[PDB]
Amino acid sequence: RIIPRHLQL
Amino acid sequence: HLPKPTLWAEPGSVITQGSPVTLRCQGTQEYRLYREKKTAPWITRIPQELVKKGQFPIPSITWEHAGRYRCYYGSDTAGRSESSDPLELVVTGAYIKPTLSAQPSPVVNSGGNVTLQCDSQVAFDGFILCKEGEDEHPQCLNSSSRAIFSVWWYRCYAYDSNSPYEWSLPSDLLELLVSKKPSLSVQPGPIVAPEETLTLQCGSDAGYNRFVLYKDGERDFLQLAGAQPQAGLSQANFTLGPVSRSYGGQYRCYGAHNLSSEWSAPSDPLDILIAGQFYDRVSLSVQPGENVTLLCQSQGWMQTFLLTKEGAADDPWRLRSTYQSQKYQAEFPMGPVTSAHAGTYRCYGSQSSKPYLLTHPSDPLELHH
Amino acid sequence: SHSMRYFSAAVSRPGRGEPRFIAMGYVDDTQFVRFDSDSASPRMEPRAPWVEQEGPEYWEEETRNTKAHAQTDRMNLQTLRGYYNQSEASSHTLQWMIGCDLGSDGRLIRGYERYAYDGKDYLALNEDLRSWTAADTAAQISKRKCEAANVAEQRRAYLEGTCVEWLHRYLENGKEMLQRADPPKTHVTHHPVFDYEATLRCWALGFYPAEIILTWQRDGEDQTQDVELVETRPAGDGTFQKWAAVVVPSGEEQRYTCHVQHEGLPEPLMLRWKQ
Amino acid sequence: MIQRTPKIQVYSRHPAENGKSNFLNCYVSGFHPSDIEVDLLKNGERIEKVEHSDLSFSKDWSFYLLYYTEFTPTEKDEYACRVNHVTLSQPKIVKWDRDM
Repeated sequence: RIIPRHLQL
Repeated sequence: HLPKPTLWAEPGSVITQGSPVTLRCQGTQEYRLYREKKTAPWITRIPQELVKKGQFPIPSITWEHAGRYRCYYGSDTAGRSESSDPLELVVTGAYIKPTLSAQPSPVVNSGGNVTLQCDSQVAFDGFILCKEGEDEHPQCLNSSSRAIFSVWWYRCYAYDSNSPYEWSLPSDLLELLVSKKPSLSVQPGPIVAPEETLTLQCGSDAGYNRFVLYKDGERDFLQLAGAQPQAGLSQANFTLGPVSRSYGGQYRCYGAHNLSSEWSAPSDPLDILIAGQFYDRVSLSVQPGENVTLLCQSQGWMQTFLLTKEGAADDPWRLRSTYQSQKYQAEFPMGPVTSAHAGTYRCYGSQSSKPYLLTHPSDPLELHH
Repeated sequence: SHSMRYFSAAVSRPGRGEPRFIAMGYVDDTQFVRFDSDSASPRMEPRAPWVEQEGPEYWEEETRNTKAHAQTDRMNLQTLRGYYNQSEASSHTLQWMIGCDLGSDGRLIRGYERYAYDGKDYLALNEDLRSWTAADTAAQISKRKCEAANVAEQRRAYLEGTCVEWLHRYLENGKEMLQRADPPKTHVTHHPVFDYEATLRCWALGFYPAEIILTWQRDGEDQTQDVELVETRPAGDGTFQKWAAVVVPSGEEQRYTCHVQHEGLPEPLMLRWKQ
Repeated sequence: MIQRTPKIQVYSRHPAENGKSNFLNCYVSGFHPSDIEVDLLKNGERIEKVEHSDLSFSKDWSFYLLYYTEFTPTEKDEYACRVNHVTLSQPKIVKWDRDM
């Protein structure tokens, strides 16, 4: 199960 | 049979890929060469006629040949001798060429130390600084993408420790650098407009032939030329192209003889200033056998003001500015304007944070008596 | 001791189309999930048997979130290119690593999220899961964004929650394959370099997991100065292999022993050359 | 921008014995960037039925990969792996050694 949100750099 | 033989390579142990080499062991004739950790099959193909003479020729070197080699001999009574000293046969050309740079300057005088750093774009764990020169073979010494060394021509290699005998492509040749010092001169003056052109006459009375120019704080030479002495002086004209904001600074020049390659002592610092680097202009006015004193003012915060004369220039008058009437000014005492000063004048402004940069020239002040 | 990790990589190719995004998941070597942007239909495709038993809603949400990660990382490539004042014609790589480590008991001991730009650490999440670590002044900007949004709370919630829970679930669905311990099949080989010297090589083949310790000992004394030690390479069938060689003089080769330690071993093994 | 040259290992899956089928493996690890060409060579000729694992990267962000194909060893048949990368100014050819 992957984390839903990616970070915004 | 007792003593260890000598093992060397011709023309050297560091060979470019594809170039021939010739291993050589010398004790009394029955030699046996081997690689240390991995057997080298190319040795067992060398004709016995050559093995008896200690000649192990490599017609064209490849990566399978690089490695650590030793050689022993002697047999049939007290036979085995101790192995020869290890020869690390290296092949170059595996990776990109590094960048060799001298820090902080490639110009040291004598008996000193300089720091030579070897930079790369590939993360290696090994760098070496082989010192070139003349027919005495170059020596070398071992060290994320930077190596630091501290000491005729230097050049550095890079290698990965998983293959320590496969170095990168050789770096570009770097040459490093106490006679009577030369003279530095510039025409018309040290102040120069952006699109203007400048030139630097450099010569001394000690009989040099070739002159070089170095701006303090820059990697390599900026120009190079030649001349002729007969018993006295010589001279070379440097040529700097269209100048810019980056040309201002301190300059020095050196000279050398016809054949020898040891240079002179540093010349005296020549200050090159660039004008027109500020938008706020300046103003040259006059306050009044007349005891006069002209004034140079501006609106922007100028730390120092300069004063120049058309003619007798190469003599700038730099004064500290002062705050007055919500403007920045500097009074330059002329006293009695004789027939000698009697000139057209201009004044500049300057900030201390930008020392070798000036603003536009003031409008010319016709100052006659 | 186990763990679960998710990796990603975004590589820009100017003049050759949109940047490529790849994402993968492992349990402690084992890739079970793969996403490729250059595939025909980009989806979160399985890579292990114990994960195909999940329903279609699982793959649907996995593919949705992974696509969001792809577009977000492409905007990150453009953003970091703005931070570093780089040309629009240069290819750059953005890597990502998240994961949680489970100790012997089964409770979280460590969790992390990391970002790299062009093979260099860019932004890391500290072990306290409440603070960030920036590598350069350009990474400080992304750090200030993470502090402004307080995403460390959502990150810690995933590492302490979903990550550990689904790790347990993956471990139970794949108990026969993941919680196994295959001991290495060992043998020692002999290779002469020339007369009066030889090469003793200690082999360990077909073992799992990947961690292993190979040591050479001269008369019961470690020899870790003159030993070649290749890094553990995969066999290709889910197993791993490794060897360690030392150079010995001819005749003294019976004084050398290979002490091999592995998890799957009932007890540490000691080997000696037999010819 | 950090670049890392690939490190190559050419090995067989099972212990090599002539006649019996096996898998030729070229494990290329620790390189950056990811653009890389890997070929399996038999007697210098390119093997065409070459497969490879899924592209991933190590802990230090350097990528790794495994190439493989079925083969039957012989006393005379020689195998190697040709890897070309941006870091290499010349393609790297690593021969297969049954003892390594």
